[PDB]
Amino acid sequence: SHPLITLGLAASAAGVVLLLVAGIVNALTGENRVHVGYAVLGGAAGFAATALGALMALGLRAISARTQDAMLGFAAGMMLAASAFSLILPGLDAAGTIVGPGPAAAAVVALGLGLGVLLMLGLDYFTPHVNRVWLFVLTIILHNLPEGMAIGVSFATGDLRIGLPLTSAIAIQDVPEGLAVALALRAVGLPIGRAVLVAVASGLMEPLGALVGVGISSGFALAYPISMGLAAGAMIFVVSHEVIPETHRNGHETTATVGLMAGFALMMFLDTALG
Amino acid sequence: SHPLITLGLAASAAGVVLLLVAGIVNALTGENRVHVGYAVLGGAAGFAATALGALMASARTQDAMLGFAAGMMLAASAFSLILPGLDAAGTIVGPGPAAAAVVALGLGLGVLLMLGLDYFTVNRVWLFVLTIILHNLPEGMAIGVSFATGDLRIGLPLTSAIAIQDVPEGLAVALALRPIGRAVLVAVASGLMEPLGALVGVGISSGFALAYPISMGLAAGAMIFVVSHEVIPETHRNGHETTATVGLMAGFALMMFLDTA
Repeated sequence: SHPLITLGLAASAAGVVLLLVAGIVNALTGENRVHVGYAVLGGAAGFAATALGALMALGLRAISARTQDAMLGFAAGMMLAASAFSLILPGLDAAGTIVGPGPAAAAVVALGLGLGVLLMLGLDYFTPHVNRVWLFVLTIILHNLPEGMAIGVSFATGDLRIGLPLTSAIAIQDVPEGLAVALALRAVGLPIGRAVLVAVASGLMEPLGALVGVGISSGFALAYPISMGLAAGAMIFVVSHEVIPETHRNGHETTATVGLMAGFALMMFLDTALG
Repeated sequence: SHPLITLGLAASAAGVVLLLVAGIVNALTGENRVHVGYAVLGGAAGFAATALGALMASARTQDAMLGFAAGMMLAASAFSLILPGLDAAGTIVGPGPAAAAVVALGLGLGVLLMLGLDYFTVNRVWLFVLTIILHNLPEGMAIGVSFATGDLRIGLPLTSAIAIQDVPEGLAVALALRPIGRAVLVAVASGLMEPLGALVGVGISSGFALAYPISMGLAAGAMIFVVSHEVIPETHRNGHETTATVGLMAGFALMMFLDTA
């Protein structure tokens, strides 16, 4: 019948629901702590940067494949580095305060990572790939939800040192993403204003994702490092499965790799400068 | 030709933009002490109510719920938004006609925003879908404004009224979007403008001391317009108003009873 991916999806969605309900219940039993505010601001920055990129498509009505390969390589490189330096490693530091240090902390983050990958892997396998247009639009609007989620997760401590570099890196990555989303939507056949409209709307999952992110991470002390892994795993999958294969659209692999390494090193700079 | 509605809409949208930017700037640069946790809890509740409605996919039982919500919404507009807005403005400029002016500005802007948003609701489906989803934005904003101070005594009554409103609206939005699958999906997505709107509602109400009573009037004026121009007259499309008339009476009376606990 079905692969174990279906069981992974079910257990990951159940885990997300359990984490999110634990968040709500705790938020219904605790008071006077800011940590929603920066997650909201960071998600709003994500929306605004995604809109800025999309609006550039109105004039730059198409770009060379070399530019696409460069742009999405840069986007991929930023988000792989951000998953490592701003999610996984601070998750291991956080889980090191509770059950670790040492591999007890790694088990908590690996539980996160597996849930994040199995969620996104399951969601992809339940796309059939009644039109490409509607399936692709649905895919696009949801695409930024793990980016919001990473924002809200990283800010769930209120810590500028963790959330600001990731949010800056996502915000910077959102401009290529929103532009490339808008131009892809045009190429599918939507009028450019309708394509740019949907691309702007895709940024609304970045605030909404940041609400989900601050939720799932708040219910209990280990829900934070679990959610750090979950956001990292969801991002890592989405980068490896959505973004990176679109960086080879006409074989400009050198251009794509220069973008990747530039984005990776830029994210390392952002964390070194803002952390 | 284009009446003063065009001016009033544009000036009120500029007011929303101004208020929101002031709230952002205060958040980024002030010792901001605004409450937003309850607002996103209330906005998520509004989404969930709108989703449940869409998953419900004669009209007289819906007219009963629409009348009941409308009653709850009018009472919450008066007792939860306008009067604590007047008390808030009475902490700064008033009491008396000075405090009344600050809330009346809010009420005007709120009314004018909705009066303009209604203006445009062939493939005109795109404009219908746009207006459909955005209709939940002011509902979100009112929730956010009601929770901006963290008073459960204010945020719970209004958010309940809007959540009860959201159940018939979810069904109505799905049904008015007409298989049902992508229509109910878009109805579920429409509910997501209430969490988003609740962030906007907290934002506009936060830049400066008077931004709270202005936004309380703005929330109240928008929701009163929604009731007076949409939710109530939607009944007379079906049968007669009577069942919603009893809904209006009962919902209004219940709300002020719960306020008198």
